[PDB]
Amino acid sequence: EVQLVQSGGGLVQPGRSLRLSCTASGFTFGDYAMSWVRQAPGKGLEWVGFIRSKAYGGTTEYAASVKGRFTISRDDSKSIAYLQMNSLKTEDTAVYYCTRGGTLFDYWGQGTLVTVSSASTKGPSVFPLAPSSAALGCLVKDYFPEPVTVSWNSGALTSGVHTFPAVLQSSGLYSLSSVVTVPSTYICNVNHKPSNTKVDKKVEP
Amino acid sequence: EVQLVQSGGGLVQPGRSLRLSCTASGFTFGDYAMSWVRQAPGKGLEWVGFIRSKAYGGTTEYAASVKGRFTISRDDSKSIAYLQMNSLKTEDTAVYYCTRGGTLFDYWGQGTLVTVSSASTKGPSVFPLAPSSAALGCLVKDYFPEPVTVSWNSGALTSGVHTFPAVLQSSGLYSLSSVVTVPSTYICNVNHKPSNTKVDKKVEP
Amino acid sequence: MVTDSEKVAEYLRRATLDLRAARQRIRELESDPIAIVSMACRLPGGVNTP
Amino acid sequence: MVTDSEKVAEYLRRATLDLRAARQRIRELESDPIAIVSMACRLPGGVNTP
Amino acid sequence: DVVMTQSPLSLPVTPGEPASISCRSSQSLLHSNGYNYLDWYLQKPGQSPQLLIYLGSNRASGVPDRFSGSGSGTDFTLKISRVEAEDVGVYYCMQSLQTPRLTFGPGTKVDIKRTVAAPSVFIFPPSDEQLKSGTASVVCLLNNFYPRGAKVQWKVQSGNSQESVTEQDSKDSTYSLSSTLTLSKADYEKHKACEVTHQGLSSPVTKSF
Amino acid sequence: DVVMTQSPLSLPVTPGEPASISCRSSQSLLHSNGYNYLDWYLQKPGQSPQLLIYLGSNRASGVPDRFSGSGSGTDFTLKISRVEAEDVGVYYCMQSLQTPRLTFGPGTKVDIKRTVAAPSVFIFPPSDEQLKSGTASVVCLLNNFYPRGAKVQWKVQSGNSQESVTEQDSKDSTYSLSSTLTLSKADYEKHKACEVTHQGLSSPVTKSF
Repeated sequence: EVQLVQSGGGLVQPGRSLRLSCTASGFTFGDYAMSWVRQAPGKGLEWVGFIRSKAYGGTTEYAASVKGRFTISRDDSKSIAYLQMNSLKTEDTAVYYCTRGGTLFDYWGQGTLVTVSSASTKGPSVFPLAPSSAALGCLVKDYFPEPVTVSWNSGALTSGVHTFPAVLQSSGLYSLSSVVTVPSTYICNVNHKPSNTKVDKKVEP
Repeated sequence: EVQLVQSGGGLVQPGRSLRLSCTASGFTFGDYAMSWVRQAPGKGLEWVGFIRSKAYGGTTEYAASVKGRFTISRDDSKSIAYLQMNSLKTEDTAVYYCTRGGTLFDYWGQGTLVTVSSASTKGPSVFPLAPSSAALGCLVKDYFPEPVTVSWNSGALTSGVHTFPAVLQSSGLYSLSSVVTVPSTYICNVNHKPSNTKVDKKVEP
Repeated sequence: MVTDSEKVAEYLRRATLDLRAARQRIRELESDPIAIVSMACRLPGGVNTP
Repeated sequence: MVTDSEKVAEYLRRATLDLRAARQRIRELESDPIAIVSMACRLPGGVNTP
Repeated sequence: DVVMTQSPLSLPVTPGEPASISCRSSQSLLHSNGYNYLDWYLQKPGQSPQLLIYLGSNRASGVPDRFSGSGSGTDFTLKISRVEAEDVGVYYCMQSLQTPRLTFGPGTKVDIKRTVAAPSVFIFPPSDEQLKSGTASVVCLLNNFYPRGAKVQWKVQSGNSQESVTEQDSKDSTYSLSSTLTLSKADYEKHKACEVTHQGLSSPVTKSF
Repeated sequence: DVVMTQSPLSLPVTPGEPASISCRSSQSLLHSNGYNYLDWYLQKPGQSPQLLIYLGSNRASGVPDRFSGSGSGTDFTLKISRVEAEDVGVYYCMQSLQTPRLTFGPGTKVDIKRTVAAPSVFIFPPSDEQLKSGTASVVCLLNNFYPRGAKVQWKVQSGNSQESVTEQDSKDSTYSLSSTLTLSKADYEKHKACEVTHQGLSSPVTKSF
């Protein structure tokens, strides 16, 4: 069966380089144009570039925002398409998809997250969101990199819980908040593996 | 299932007119260009003309040999394609095929024989082809129209028999010959329905 | 003469009709509806017709 | 930018691949080869293996 | 002379029942070869995009046959004969007359139909543990509403708030939102609320310290 | 600038075994869209033509899958994996780069392979019943030969003979031919034979009154 297996991304600093790969199996890679498409967190899909098959000249095209920084190449013997990314910028942060086809995108890779940041690893700070007069939560602020997990009462309370997508602050550090509803014994358990940080905090007025 | 049912041909005199029809069933006739192709007896297939579907303008094209004498039309309500043939000439004698498609001829009618001749109905003359020293036959000469059948010994002898395709002579009358091989009691039975003519003839030196 | 688009229309039509016939064939082999055209029976108490 | 022929190549390819997959599916349902992977037996005279 | 498509911004659907997504282009997509150069894609949440329909009405092998497409010229429809819950996500109609396509556009956000519900709003103040640091985070929560599109304004403001939204809940089929206003402990002491809007509300709603 | 195809004139085949028909065009048939505009047709004896292969290598629904096509540019092959006896007839390769096609051409005549056989020649003289009429028919028969292509000449001549050939015999797989020289009883008395050729003969063959 057709497979497009993507690798090679991760965390990178501004100005530096990364090469993404898409390793194809189960079809004749050399007969297809291959395209790259990216999706910034919570945004739409933006075309990055594509490379033609040898049958049509093997040439590339690029979005104006990446032209002169990114280049696409292919190895038809190994069945790999590459995205070489130089001079990376924070707004290049995105999930990068490889897809078969230059016009009809009939099979897509699983995506590769590329995060461009100059930030250092940093454990979060937890702060309570307490009531007064049926809803409380925790604020998990100022950490890097993602992710951070949040349970309540060591996974005993799930009903009414809403853990929100992290947001990236102007400082380069992430922050999310978890909340739950109950009227009228309430701890949020926050776990940030990359800095080996664990925290429990009680919420009351 | 797809069907193309042809009708409307037969015998016609030079200078006169015939309209052939091709009645389609089992597909959307109005979506296809329709073509006419003809085959003179014992010869190759010659393109006569075609008509486009309404989606491409409904217009026609014609071989130079029939242009100004033949016209193609279509009735998309009845699913019929027509070949109107005027000013017919002897060399128009042929089996006329209707086919679906203007470029790809993916389904063909069964064909309609059109014979252009000024000849009158005429029973054949039979004459023997006798040996001297293992092969004999009959010559069935000067009849119109086709066909004429030939058995030997009222269908008792079949082995070694070869009844030949009729040939059209410069006079406008047909002639065939039947033969059979036997060494060292031999009659050919010739039947020409159109003139109600039957004949048996003995072959010996 | 026929343009390139007019010829492509006929070829692509044949390919999609080939596909349609193949898909119909799959669905017949897998899930063609089956008519019950009649019934008959012998059951207790003289129940000898449906 | 991609020409009209380059785009047609991709669409027609998808249609012929769809057809090929459908035809393969038909042939599996109708005539897929079946492996005999093993055998066993009890037969007269103590013939208790193949 | 750039060729764009537009589809509805959102479309609630009901499993068991049909759904239709319309698409309009700025220019006919009908080619001389007889086909409309319009393809349909779907991106399910947390998944990569996938092809559904190509050249207007052709269904790619492996796509469920409850999906079909039709239309011609400038007007197109993706039809789902009977929606399944797994069909939620973002649908995109993409023209192929003019290439490259620089963006897929906003697409049509398909989610589970339910009765409108208004946001149960809450305001939380900065903690004292945080004020000891040197910065103040005040949160305004809009819980369990439908459909998406709840807006928030602050009045202690612009350029110092960030918002986040959940995915549609698997149980009640609603969304929740959190906004977070951020100022320094300085600028915070120098004053002494959040205004919500939403279609499920009779009129705007405020919550102050 | 007219685009022609050529295929072999004849091709004996053996049921049970493969067969290949080659095709060469005067010009590449490869289009920018990647396909070769070359279709294959078959006309069985006494039947109408039928499509086999389109755009070089696509087999139309309902055609037996023992037929395939390949090639590119100017060189193409129709392959039959295992010939059946029902496959005899005339095969045509037809380019579609340039339209209309005015003719299908001579095509490739496929018939049943067998060992060469020479024509058993016979000459028959005009009957007396016919001479009483006023015309003279003298027949020269070439019986059971293979392959087709037996030629006949007369020497009592040109423009006063007609020939006819059978289809390949269902039993022995050979052909037979009849030529018929026609002159008036006048021009017939004014003289007092037929020369055959054929590959199965060592040298030409004559038969005189």
